[PDB]
Amino acid sequence: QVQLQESGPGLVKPSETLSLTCTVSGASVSSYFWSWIRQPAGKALEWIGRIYTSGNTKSNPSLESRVTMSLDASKDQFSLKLTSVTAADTAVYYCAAGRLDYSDTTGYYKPPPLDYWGQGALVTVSSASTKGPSVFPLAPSSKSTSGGTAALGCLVKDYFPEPVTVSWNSGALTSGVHTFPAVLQSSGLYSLSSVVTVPSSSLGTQTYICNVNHKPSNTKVDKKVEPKSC
Amino acid sequence: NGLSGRIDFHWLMLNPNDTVTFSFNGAFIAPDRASFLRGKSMGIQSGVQVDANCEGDCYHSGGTIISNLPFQNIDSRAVGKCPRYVKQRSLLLATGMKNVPEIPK
Amino acid sequence: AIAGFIENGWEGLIDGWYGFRHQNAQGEGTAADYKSTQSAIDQITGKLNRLIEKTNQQFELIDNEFNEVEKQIGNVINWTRDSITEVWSYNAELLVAMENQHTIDLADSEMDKLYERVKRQLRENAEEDGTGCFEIFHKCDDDCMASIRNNTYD
Amino acid sequence: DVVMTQSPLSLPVTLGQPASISCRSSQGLAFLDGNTYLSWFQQRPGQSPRRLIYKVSNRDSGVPDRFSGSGSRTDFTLKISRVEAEDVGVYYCMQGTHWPLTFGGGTKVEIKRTVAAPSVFIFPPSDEQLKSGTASVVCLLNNFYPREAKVQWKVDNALQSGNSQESVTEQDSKDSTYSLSSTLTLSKADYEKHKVYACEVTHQGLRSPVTKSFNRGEC
Ligand SMILES: *[C@@H]1O[C@H](CO)[C@@H](O[C@@H]2O[C@H](CO)[C@@H](O[C@@H]3O[C@H](CO)[C@@H](O)[C@H](O[C@H]4O[C@H](CO)[C@@H](O)[C@H](O)[C@@H]4O)[C@@H]3O)[C@H](O)[C@H]2NC(C)=O)[C@H](O)[C@H]1NC(C)=O
Ligand SMILES: *[C@@H]1O[C@H](CO)[C@@H](O[C@@H]2O[C@H](CO)[C@@H](O[C@@H]3O[C@H](CO)[C@@H](O)[C@H](O)[C@@H]3O)[C@H](O)[C@H]2NC(C)=O)[C@H](O)[C@H]1NC(C)=O
Ligand SMILES: *[C@@H]1O[C@H](CO)[C@@H](O)[C@H](O)[C@H]1NC(C)=O
Ligand SMILES: *[C@@H]1O[C@H](CO)[C@@H](O)[C@H](O)[C@H]1NC(C)=O
Repeated sequence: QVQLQESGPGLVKPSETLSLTCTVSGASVSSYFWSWIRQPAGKALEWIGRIYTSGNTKSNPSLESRVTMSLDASKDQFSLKLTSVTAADTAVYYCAAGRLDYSDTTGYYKPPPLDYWGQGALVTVSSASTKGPSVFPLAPSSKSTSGGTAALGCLVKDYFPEPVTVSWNSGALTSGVHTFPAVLQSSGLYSLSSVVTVPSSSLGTQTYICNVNHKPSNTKVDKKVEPKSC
Repeated sequence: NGLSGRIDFHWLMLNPNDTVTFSFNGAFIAPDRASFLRGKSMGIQSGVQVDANCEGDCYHSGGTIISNLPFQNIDSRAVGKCPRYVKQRSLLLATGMKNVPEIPK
Repeated sequence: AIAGFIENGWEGLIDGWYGFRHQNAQGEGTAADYKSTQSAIDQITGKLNRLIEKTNQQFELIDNEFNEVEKQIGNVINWTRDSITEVWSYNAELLVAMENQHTIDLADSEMDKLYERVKRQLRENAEEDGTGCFEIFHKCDDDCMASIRNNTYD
Repeated sequence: DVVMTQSPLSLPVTLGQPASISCRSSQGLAFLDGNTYLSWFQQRPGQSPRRLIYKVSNRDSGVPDRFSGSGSRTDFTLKISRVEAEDVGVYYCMQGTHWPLTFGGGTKVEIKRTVAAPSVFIFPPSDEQLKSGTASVVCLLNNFYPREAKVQWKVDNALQSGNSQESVTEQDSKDSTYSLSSTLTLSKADYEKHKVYACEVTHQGLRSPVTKSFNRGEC
């Protein structure tokens, strides 16, 4: 009945203080070990450190010079601060919890278990300012669908940093939604296509809107897709 | 089995390219097929169930010794890859310091 | 009313195996020392991971429980088997004995290695009561006591 | 630092077959409390990793039967009795006895399924994007296997090259199929120069290359 929710800036400038915070739902922070695990883009998981109330920020040596962890028992949030940030610190930052048995004296001197995880926060470490996306509808060509199925989508183009979230019709449309991985254009900006397959008879009768969220720029787009009107 | 006759079974290993010659005129139980060995196995004798759910590497007649501990006091004849059989039933290794209790004042 | 390890071990200490129990204007505090307790735990673990190691030699049957073998060859097998039983049983009881002494004396070593560290920290500002404590001859608030623990006392 | 080494590093299995993953630690993983703390973790497409096995053998609650952990003190093995389409993802091993927690390299498990021909669709660039001077023509291959496909852009029977970027979804968690999105990006001036924009798809499930085109403007 426990859940961990990461939160914090999506990009931090080189040499800043990358800060994040894992907010705890439905449990008392006093009763767990608290680990931060970061995963760089397509690499092995890296275990940053672990803390517990009454203090003991045991951390990995690669980052100990720069790591700083604390946790608030009233707000229920594990927190983290990585000072002087580099491009190497660009990673997904999952937070994790582990059972804490008070009487297990020997448990504070063993790496904590990784019982529960959060969704992971992306912190891309660069200097390029935040750019909201542009959303262009990928519509069928004059109902040349001709099949039993038809296709339509969105084009979330030119944005930075990652990521963007795309939901079709406020989540009501899920069956057949393929939201592609972002691709980095030669301009230093990302771009992805989100597509969905619908029955051919649904065009014109059904409304189709993709909802784009680029939380780095606090941008929210609701782009309706429909066949062209010549 | 009701028959007071007796059959003596002998055997030999015929080297490759060699020939075994039988010359006889009675009282000879003859071989029909020769046997050849397949590969590696391990012969165990037992008297308990087989269990394909559990995975093991040390066998005695009473079953399987599954352990990481380096000694065992189960069977001095266990075969496979096994802990060492010792006379003692228990040897306690200290994983903590000398315990000195406390007194109030 | 407070005492050290020259007498007895504290039962209230649970964050670790060694710690500081202080006393001043603000009252008693019991807080473990993390570096020293890990150095003890990590060496007992070093023993386990050396003795738990398995043997990769596979022995097969030479006896036969169902169908006994020749009395001579069997007696000699029995003689060898019982002789090997005696060696491992001896090598086992001894290893536990030695490692239990080295374990017990290992933790005592790390308690003093911590006591003799805090001693050099306090330099000429405290004295040895004799029971594993330090009478500090200057007012030391709760912040100053923590300076002794994290090795910042000047 | 304890070194977690996994093998194989790419484990393509056949939908419904068993397979194993070996994890060798540079050090013994026993602890004073008598438990050896090795764990196995499964991170499926776009998700937080979840723990399959804790303490070498104990499986975590809510995990399929086919996951059974085993190992000794240096050598450990994750065994999957029957890999179904829902077991795609990356698998890690972590020691949890020595500071710091360390993870294996990871094993990429991809389901080998039956061949599935892709559905092909083409999208003209929106008129809104042409106001920005750039034109993005999108071609889609939907729900197919194997993930090997050829996507040639033909602007007026002229095979394009260089301006083609394609993205690929992850193998699906139920039918084990992929999906691809080739994007032909070029300038507004070049878009307005030619008429026919074709997308030639060649795949194993197609007895001949399938093409979907669209003449500029039109409807
Ligand atoms: C060399 O060493 C072997 C092993 O020590 C030794 O063979 C053993 O001999 C003893 C007899 O001294 C056997 O022990 C039992 O003897 C009683 C006699 O009353 C029998 O009833 C036993 O058989 C029953 O009981 C078992 C236990 O309940 C049952 O499981 C079994 O099915 C029977 O119902 C048993 O024979 C002992 O079994 C053997 N061990 C073997 C053969 O492995 C041998 O004699 C030694 N050689 C010399 C020359 O000293
Ligand atoms: C000496 O060490 C042993 C362990 O090596 C200690 O015993 C263990 O104590 C823990 C207490 O947290 C017990 O954990 C519990 O186990 C059950 C499973 O049986 C589990 O489901 C619970 O959630 C909980 O984790 C553990 O069982 C127990 N082991 C035993 C009893 O065999 C022991 O307390 C230590 N003694 C001293 C004096 O320090
Ligand atoms: C047996 O001997 C013959 C004649 O020397 C030879 O041709 C044949 O290869 C031999 N067989 C083997 C298995 O070497
Ligand atoms: C030592 O502890 C004091 C508080 O008692 C703290 O202010 C100081 O920063 C600590 N020093 C280190 C190096 O942790």
